[PDB]
Amino acid sequence: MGVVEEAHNVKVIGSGEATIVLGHGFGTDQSVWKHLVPHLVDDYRVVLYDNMGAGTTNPDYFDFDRYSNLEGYSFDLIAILEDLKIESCIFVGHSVSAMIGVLASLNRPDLFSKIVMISASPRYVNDVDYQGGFEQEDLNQLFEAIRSNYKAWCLGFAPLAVGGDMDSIAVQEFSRTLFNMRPDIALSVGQTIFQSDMRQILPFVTVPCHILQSVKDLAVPVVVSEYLHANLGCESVVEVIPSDGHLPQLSSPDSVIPVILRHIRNDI
Repeated sequence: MGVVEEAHNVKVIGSGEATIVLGHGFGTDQSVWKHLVPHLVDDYRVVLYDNMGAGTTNPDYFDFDRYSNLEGYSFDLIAILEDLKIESCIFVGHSVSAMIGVLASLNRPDLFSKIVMISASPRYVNDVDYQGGFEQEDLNQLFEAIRSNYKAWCLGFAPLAVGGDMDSIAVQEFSRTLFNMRPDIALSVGQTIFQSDMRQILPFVTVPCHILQSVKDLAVPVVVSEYLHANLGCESVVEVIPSDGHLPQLSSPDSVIPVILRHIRNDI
């Protein structure tokens, strides 16, 4: 394939035009979708890709200036869609990829028929009129642990993000992909994500959004899903899943995959 697609480990499964594009969150890669993809390929052409800076990507390609804001990732997404000649897709975005897809849709609404968000937030930091789940001091605390001992940080962070028991296979897999990131890139990307603020742009969104999350997610209070629904300019729906974890499609597929599929396959 072309350099852009190779650099993002792009996979295209199937032919035709009905197309779904799946974007992953911080610390993981396209493998996060391993329990969803089997249920899509009979009906849709499926496109997987990795975000620049994931451990599966070449660190020489990580441009710190380009990726200092989420727009860099949104332009990567649009580039891939253009290179593949995709004229319309359903975009499924996990965590930060939800907002990356939203930003892409503001520049190129024509490329997206709908967005399905899994574990999305427009803002992680609290203020006097907004609950995001983190005080700035909590985030200050986390930037420090990455610098001193990256391995320790990964082993402590993975259980909190994934939930469930700490020696579950899912926690181990995430700790592995998380540790595969170069520490300086993990820190830079972490800062960019946790300090982002997409709240102000939500009213400009026009592509319909399906807002899905676990009822227990350390990074996404349930009120965030309500905030998204109330402030997005587009038609939207919310479904909070009786699941635990920030990567619930990976760690609780039996309860989570059916929900995601219903929102992919059915329109508002």
